[PDB]
Amino acid sequence: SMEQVAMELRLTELTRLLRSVLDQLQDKDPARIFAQPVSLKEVPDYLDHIKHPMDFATMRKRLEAQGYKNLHEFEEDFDLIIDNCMKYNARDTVFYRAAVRLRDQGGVVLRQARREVDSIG
Repeated sequence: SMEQVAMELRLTELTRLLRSVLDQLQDKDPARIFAQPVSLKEVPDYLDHIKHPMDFATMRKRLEAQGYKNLHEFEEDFDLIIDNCMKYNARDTVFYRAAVRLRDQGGVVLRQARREVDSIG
């Protein structure tokens, strides 16, 4: 149908906007601490601590399969990156500190993205 196409164009445009959002969030992680999944070869107990791992490469695969229906689902994944880190790692660690700075800096980007998603519809 023509509606299904219209729908698919909106999703495609949401994916376009979310791709730009993802690039902006990932620039706030210049150390690349959150770039890839925590290695289960290197942290073999990880899944005993963290039940839903997440990282920027994993978000990117979901994004490119247009697997985010709305900004809320995208934010959920970004929040997992931060929140998982802040639980697994202690406060005095470069990892925890990196998460705090990504959260703080990402806030600005996410604030505008929400306005843009509501605005463009």
